[PDB]
Amino acid sequence: RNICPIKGCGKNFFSHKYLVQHQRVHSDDRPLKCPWKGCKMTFKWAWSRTEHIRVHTGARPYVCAEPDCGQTFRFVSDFSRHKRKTGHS
DNA sequence: TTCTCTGTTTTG
DNA sequence: CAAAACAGAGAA
Ligand SMILES: [Zn+2]
Ligand SMILES: [Zn+2]
Ligand SMILES: [Zn+2]
Repeated sequence: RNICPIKGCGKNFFSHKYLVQHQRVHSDDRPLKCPWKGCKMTFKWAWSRTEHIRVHTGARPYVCAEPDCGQTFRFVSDFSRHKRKTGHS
């Protein structure tokens, strides 16, 4: 059940197909590029590029819906943290 | 505190 | 199913 053979990893995964995608963690290729002009950042994961672009645009797309909370967040993990701490949503 | 990562879940 | 997103971890 999908064990990574690489030395000092040995993680096990929910699926074989992820086990293969996971291998990009053990290579130094960074195939994704930031589209913002001049920025040299590169990525391995598409979500990482997505969140990163918000650093350029300044957006805060995560908007707490709890009545009268009004807080907003740039990064998904920070919105998750707020939910977990407050019980909002 | 801001932000990148990544294993898993959700969406289409 | 593949793509998009989430949730939590945690580097800096
Ligand atoms: Zn591995
Ligand atoms: Zn960039
Ligand atoms: Zn809230």
